[PDB]
Amino acid sequence: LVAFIGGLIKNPWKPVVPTAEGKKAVLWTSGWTPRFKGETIYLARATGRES
Amino acid sequence: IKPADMHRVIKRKGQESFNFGELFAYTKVCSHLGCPSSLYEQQTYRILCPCHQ
Amino acid sequence: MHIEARLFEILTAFFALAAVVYAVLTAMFATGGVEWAGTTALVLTTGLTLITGTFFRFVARRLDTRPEDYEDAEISDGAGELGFFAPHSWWPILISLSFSTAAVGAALWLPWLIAAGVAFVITSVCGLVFEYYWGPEKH
Amino acid sequence: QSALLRTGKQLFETSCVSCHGANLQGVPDRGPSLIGTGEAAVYFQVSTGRMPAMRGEAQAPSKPPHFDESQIDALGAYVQANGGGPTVPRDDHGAVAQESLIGGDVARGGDLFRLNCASCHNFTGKGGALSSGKYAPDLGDANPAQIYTAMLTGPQNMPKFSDRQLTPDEKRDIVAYVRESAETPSYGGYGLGGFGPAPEGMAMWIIGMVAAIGVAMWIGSRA
Amino acid sequence: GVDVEDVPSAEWGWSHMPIGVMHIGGLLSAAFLLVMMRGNHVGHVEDWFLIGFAAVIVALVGRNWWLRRRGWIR
Amino acid sequence: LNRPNMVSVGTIVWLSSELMFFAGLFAMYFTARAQAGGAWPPEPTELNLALAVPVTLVLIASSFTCQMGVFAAERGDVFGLRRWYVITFLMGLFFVLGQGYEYIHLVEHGTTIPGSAYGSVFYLATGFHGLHVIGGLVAFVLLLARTKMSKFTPAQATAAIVVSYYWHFVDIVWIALFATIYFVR
Amino acid sequence: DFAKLAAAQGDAIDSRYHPSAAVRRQLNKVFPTHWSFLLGEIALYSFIILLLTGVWLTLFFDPSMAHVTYDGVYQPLRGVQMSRAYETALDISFEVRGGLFVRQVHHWAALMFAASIMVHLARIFFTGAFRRPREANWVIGSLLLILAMFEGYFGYSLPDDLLSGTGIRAALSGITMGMPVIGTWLHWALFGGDFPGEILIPRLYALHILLIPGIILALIGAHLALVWFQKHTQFPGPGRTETNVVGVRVMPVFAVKSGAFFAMITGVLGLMGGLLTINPIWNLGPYKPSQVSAGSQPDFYMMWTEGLARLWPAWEFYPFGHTIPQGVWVAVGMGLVFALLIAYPFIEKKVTGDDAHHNLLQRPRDVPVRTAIGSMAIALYLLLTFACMNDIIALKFHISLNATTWIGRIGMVVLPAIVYFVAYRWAISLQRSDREVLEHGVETGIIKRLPHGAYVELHQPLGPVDHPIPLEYAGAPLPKRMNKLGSGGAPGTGSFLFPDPAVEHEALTEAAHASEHKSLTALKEHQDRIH
Ligand SMILES: CCCCCCCCCCCCCCCC(=O)O[C@H](COC(=O)CCCCCCC[C@@H](C)CCCCCCCCC)COP(=O)(O)O[C@H]1[C@H](O)[C@H](O)[C@@H](O)[C@@H](O)[C@@H]1O
Ligand SMILES: CC(C)=CCC/C(C)=C/CC/C(C)=C/CC/C(C)=C/CC/C(C)=C/CC/C(C)=C/CC/C(C)=C/CC1=C(C)C(=O)c2ccccc2C1=O
Ligand code: HEC
Ligand code: HEC
Ligand code: HEM
Ligand code: FES
Repeated sequence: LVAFIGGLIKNPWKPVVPTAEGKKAVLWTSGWTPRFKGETIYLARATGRES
Repeated sequence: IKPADMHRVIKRKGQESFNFGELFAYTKVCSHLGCPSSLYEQQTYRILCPCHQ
Repeated sequence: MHIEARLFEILTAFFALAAVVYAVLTAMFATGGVEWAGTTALVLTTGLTLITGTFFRFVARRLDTRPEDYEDAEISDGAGELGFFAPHSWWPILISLSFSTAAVGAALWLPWLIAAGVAFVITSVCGLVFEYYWGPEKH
Repeated sequence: QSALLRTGKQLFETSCVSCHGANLQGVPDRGPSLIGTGEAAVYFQVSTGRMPAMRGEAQAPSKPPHFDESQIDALGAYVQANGGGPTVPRDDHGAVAQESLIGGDVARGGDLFRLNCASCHNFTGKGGALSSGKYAPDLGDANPAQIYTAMLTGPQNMPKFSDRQLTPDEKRDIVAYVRESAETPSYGGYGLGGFGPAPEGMAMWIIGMVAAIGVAMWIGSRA
Repeated sequence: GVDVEDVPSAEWGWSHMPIGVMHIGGLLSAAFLLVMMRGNHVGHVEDWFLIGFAAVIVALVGRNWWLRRRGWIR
Repeated sequence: LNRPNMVSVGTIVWLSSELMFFAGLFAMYFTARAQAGGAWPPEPTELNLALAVPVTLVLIASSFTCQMGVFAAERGDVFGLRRWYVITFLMGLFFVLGQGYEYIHLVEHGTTIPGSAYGSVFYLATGFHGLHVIGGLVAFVLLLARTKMSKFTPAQATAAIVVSYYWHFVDIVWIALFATIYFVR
Repeated sequence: DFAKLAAAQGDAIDSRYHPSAAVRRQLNKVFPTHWSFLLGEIALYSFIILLLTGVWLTLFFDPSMAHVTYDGVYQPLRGVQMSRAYETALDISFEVRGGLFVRQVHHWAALMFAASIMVHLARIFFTGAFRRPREANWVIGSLLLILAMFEGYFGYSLPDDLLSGTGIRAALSGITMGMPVIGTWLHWALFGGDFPGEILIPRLYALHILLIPGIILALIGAHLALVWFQKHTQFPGPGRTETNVVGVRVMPVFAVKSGAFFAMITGVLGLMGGLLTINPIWNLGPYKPSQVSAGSQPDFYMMWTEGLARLWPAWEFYPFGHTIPQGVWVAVGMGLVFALLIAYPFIEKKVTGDDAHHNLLQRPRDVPVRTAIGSMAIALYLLLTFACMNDIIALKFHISLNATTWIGRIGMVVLPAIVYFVAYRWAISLQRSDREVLEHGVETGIIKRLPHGAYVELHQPLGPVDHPIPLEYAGAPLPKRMNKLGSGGAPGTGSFLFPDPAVEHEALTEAAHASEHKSLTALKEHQDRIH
């Protein structure tokens, strides 16, 4: 049973997302999280179209 | 926000300086179950999530 | 049954006189000629009373006196069988609910609800009309 | 135009002053100010028939227009000249462009509608409910200029889509998608109102299940 | 818990619920309607609707309990 | 047979009330005929008096057949009643189809309920009469089914009599409305 | 020519497998002919449709979350970036002849499957067929109901469109994520990570075409095996007893009836799949986390869940550094409901102490408490279902959204109590009507005025008269109209337009009357002898 279910068990808190403060869990981060301590993140509208 | 209503803005502790004048930015993810709370009623300034109202 | 008829053509006579008087008094001495709404309604009120009175008069021309139309009648004269009166039925409430569904569908203009209410009306009227005529199940 | 402005003023003074103040500044607790709204706002309010209103409530509903096209143009000219703001796109002959507003790209109009608009009506603009008595109406019976001016001047609880937030080509794409979705027949059969699983379940319970139970009653026996 | 005079077909199936279940059910329903006044809403019309319905439920339970306690209702 | 039949008298009084309903519709029509100014019907309305006469004649024929079916049902012959009422049902259906066809041809020629006041009154009155005709057709179908489902008692004959009463009221109202619309104009 | 072939085939079959005794036992099995005993069969037949169409849909569906550009035939989505599952669903709807028809027949069959399972559950619950020895069969049925609900959920989640993707994100992600201790672990076991992952659709496809269908197939097999070898229940009647089954044998009445019902159900499903549109995916577009629609409702068998989440009032808990969100309530809600559905026979067995073998069903009026509870549960389910649809109700019927929300909130308390009270009184009143009929006789609707002025109604006694001797209630339905006892007579035989000669009418009517007397006499002799 352990060798069966164990392939599905994933730690949700394994730091996998880069951040200007190291590696952090997915649920703690989004695309707005800066990644090199001074990153310019623009608020971009979706034109719904190339670019 | 229309300036004629900017006096009505009450600001959260620790976020008093997150707006740039009349422009506020919030998440488009409902805090209940993650649906896009994407119904902006301007005359009531109400953000509405259609998944569970 | 002469009394009921006679009442109806009395109403007919008065209604016809009033309708003609209204038509004449509006054709001349009114602002825009005949009024065309009171006149129509009064003429067809005359028609309503006329139809009812004429049918009752044709019934009275074809009827020997009943106990209830006969003074000095004795209860024993009226003895016998009266007819069929429904002992119980729950179809009227269903017919009313169906017509209410249709009315709501046509108040808030929803053609699908109108069609559903109309189908429900046909079904409940069928149930009411067929209630004492459905035979025993075949099996 | 002097005649046009005078006709607009003589229409406004007998249809709008009781709520808008007779100098286009609002009546305190009847109506808002009318400075800056412009010809586009006037056209969308009157040509839709929403305006004049009659009751102060959660939302003013759409009605048959209370004037004609020329009178709507006169009122738009009046409110525009007294204030100043957005205008309706005109055509080569002085009217408002209807076919010219129909955009080419309908996939892009659909993407823009789903990102900006479908959140309040639905996927195909069939309408949706709002917080307190308000709602976003069904878009089917609205000509292109009304759609364009509703985007351009958000009336009430509609976000305002300026010409730089939604460019004219984007607005025309959205207009094209809305008209296409209104005018497209359902392919799978009878579209059950275009709302999804709710009419589908009602149809199953009232047609499929009713017919199935009736057939079972026919085949089976009582007692 | 019932007689043939009250429920004719009593021998045929489950036909009685103890009145305690109904009384505590009414009290709990009233408590739920009351506790729904704590939450997130600006307006207070719904609070008065909840109070009115809770009052009706408590009045019904109180009358039923009183009449069974005095003997009229059984 | 020394007493009156109450289903008949109830049907008669209710038919008189329905006559009053059509009185309301006639009052709607006559007004706005006097406001047009003589251009009645106004353009682009051109009454198709070549299809309206045939449906009127078919309605009169259906009334005759319905009375013949009443004659059949008065002597207890359920099958003759069924035949005459099926014929009446088919011819009333033809009348409804002709009315719909004239509706279609008129709407195609710019005459609609929102289009004009004449259109408003004309379609209102004629459509309500058509709804009454459709109700009569439903009554015919229900009566035929009831005759199919039980032995033909005098109660069935009474039901057929009152259904024919309703049909006679309907086509008399249509005669009046045809004379008012396509003749007086 | 075929008689010799039949005889030779039967001889070969008997010489090789000797099935004669068993086949004869299965052909002589007696099934009662009540209409409600057909309800379960609907859930069977639709399921078979769900298999058939399902296999068809497996020949064209690619359940990949990989993102591609459409370049299909549907113009209003040309150049739109979508998942591979959405594109293949579009290809089914537009590029395969009859693909739209198969999709719609499949979705309609799913809806009928759910609805017929619900109606069959209502029949089983109100008739008391869950009683001993049929408790495990109720457990199996409840498991089948839950499995069908989740199977349909996964099914319409398969094409990754805006509506189904929004439903996935709301329910299967938000509720799972918020569970107290293992919620995020469950979410990352199921999705393989965060919600907008890459493995969800293939996993749901595998669960939905193979795993859940296999479990449901095995459970339906065990279910029908139990029903077959635990012979069907029956209602109390003339010839009925706890120790017998009265009905028709399998060959040929029951087999032909079941086959014809299958054909008619297939006809209804085909007509609905052709003439009615269901799930027009191409109008919704590909799923995008940044977009949503106003009309966000699942298929109806899940709607109640959303209604619960719409009505429960934002009650959250904050223990030491931890959050227990509102969605947890919803989960518990569902759990409790499912629990309360699985163990109902044992709950009633404990409460009433009734642990006796039961083969004769109960009329719902004879069990007012259980009927009241069932009406209460149905009222609550309907209220939650409509509270799920309160945005559409608000839009179409002019009512504010907050009004429908508060009506639902107050109703989920007030309405079940009113419905319980009304159902209880209504059941007892139906009992009283039965007793009135049994004690005075059927009211014929005929009124006579006696010579002294007495208006009396003619009563038709159902038994002998001394005024009738009052008969004893025997758990069976009673006639209350005289046309149902044969008083309405028979119409003249013919073709609805032309009569047959009176000799044929006499022969047929006399033969039918003789047959009816013979059948009633046979039932009377069997009843008298056995008792
Ligand atoms: C099984 C019977 C089904 C027969 C199907 C067999 C027919 C064969 C071919 C079918 C082809 C499809 C039919 C026409 C193709 C078609 O779809 O036609 C729609 C029309 O729909 C309507 O309303 C018309 C309603 C009249 C239909 C009445 C039948 C409905 C039944 C099925 C409902 C019974 C269940 C009742 C439920 C409740 C009962 C319980 C209380 C467009 O209406 P539209 O005028 O453009 O407005 C819309 C708006 O949503 C909006 O205005 C929008 O702006 C527009 O874009 C358009 O969507
Ligand atoms: C929750 C609540 C209180 C709602 C009240 C709104 C309402 C119906 C008010 C009516 C006024 C009242 C209260 C009248 C009382 C008198 C009575 C008893 C009337 C009975 C008739 C009623 C209540 C009818 C309403 C039935 C009803 C609400 C059904 C649910 C609505 C549903 C499921 C709509 C689904 C549905 C939609 C939305 C379509 O667009 C569509 C388009 C094309 C074909 C089919 C459909 C379809 O089925
Ligand atoms: C009182 C019943 C009013 C009458 C008379 C007129 N208007 Fe109005 N208007 C009124 C309200 C309460 C509102 C805002 C809320 C709403 O339901 O719309 C408005 C709004 C407008 C607007 C839009 C303003 C904006 O910022 O978008 C316009 C352009 C407008 N009103 C014009 C207008 C015209 C032309 C009128 C005469 C036909 C008129 N209003 C009358 C209230 C009332
Ligand atoms: C918030 C919810 C929105 C958003 C994001 C959009 N719309 Fe709509 N809309 C909304 C409301 C409350 C109203 C009512 C207008 C009023 O009460 O004065 C409308 C109206 C429209 C209309 C007019 C429909 C008609 O009168 O026939 C149209 C054509 C329309 N809305 C379209 C539309 C488009 C194209 C949008 C995306 C740019 C869009 N809406 C968004 C509410 C809301
Ligand atoms: C109780 C059994 C089942 C239920 C309730 C059910 C329900 C559904 C529903 C509602 C859909 C949505 C279809 C649409 O919206 O277009 C769906 C999709 C699908 N079903 Fe099923 N299904 C069942 C069994 C099966 C089986 C047994 C198979 C395969 C043998 C299958 C194959 C599919 C496939 C491949 C899809 C996705 C393709 C598409 O959506 O067009 N289903 N299912
Ligand atoms: S996800 Fe927004 S309210 Fe539920």
